[PDB]
Amino acid sequence: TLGNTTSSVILTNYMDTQYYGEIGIGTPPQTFKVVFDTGSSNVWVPSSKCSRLYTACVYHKLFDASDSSSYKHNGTELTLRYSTGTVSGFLSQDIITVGGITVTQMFGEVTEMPALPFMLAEFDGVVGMGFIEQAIGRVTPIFDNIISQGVLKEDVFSFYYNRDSENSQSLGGQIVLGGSDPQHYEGNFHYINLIKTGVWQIQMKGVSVGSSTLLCEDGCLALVDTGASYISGSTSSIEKLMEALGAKKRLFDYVVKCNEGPTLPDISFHLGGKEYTLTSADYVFQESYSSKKLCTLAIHAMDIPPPTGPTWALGATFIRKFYTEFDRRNNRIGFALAR
Ligand SMILES: CC(C)[C@]1(C)CC(=O)N(Cc2cccc(C(=O)NCc3ccccc3)c2)C(=N)N1
Ligand SMILES: *[C@@H]1O[C@H](CO)[C@@H](O)[C@H](O)[C@H]1NC(C)=O
Repeated sequence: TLGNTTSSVILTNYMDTQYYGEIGIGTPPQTFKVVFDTGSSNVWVPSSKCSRLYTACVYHKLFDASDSSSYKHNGTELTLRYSTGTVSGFLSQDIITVGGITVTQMFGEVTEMPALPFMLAEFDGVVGMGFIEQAIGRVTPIFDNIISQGVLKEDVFSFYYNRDSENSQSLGGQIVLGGSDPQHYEGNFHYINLIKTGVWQIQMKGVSVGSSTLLCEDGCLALVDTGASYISGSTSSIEKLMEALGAKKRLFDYVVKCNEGPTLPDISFHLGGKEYTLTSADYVFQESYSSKKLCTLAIHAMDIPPPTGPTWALGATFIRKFYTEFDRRNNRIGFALAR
């Protein structure tokens, strides 16, 4: 069922690596900073029942069911094993407010929150924008529940991720539920169908580094991940890519001498009928131009395990350049040049 509602949530851009917006849980609402994540399908926030020996719980907002009159107990154990770490807790139900839409939602109350990486998190929790097929504990995802209300103009949601400005007047980003915002893209959308329903993953035809270097020559996969900071490939693909850039591997990232940064070649991703090109300005964190300083790249290696992986992941690095529309009705992803 389709209505006429379009609901927009303003996002905060933290250092070009974390984009989060606000949701309200319970009666009266308890507010949380959440990542709207196409690479996961569960809603979770830290719990009041999280042992304060998990220091990430001391530094985050915690959900207290004892202060909510609309809370409905569940208690089923929940373990969410992600690429960056694991969170664990139990299932709870309450009313969630997201941009003006109110939905009764089953979510995870996290009681085990590792300091690595969650002490680096500016957000409190996660809003999974993925399909029910990838939902842990077969919990109905928030977007499915919003669709059931039949209030949205379209069975779509869109993401705009801005470049990190130090100006407060700068909008960090924006998620539109039910449509797209023409104020944040130009030209037209070019759609690529999903390999299969259940994953925000498409076929990638090839990856070009300048003129001479070529990767994904026989085709590969691309997961379009709003909850990933960087563009990611397999360890092997990233080794060849970084060799072509003249980048040096560190513990968790890849760097170049800052002065060399503006000289790096364009990287192009062949998706559907179009080539999606990122210049060095798009993937280099140009913090300086010093020959005496190292500059990080917004590209890393991430070996995603099956059935989803092996796959590339197009994270915030990609979405900043290309406004993205996630189309549930048609099982496709649309890209347009962001503005
Ligand atoms: C948000 C995140 C914790 C999680 C739930 C779990 C996870 O491993 N990924 C992939 C993944 C891979 C590599 C890095 C990161 C990262 O640094 N994300 C931070 C972030 C937060 C908000 C927006 C963009 C990026 C995430 C997700 N898609 N969702
Ligand atoms: C938790 O929710 C699921 C939803 O299908 C339900 O089947 C289960 O019985 C619930 N558990 C409890 C103890 O309420």
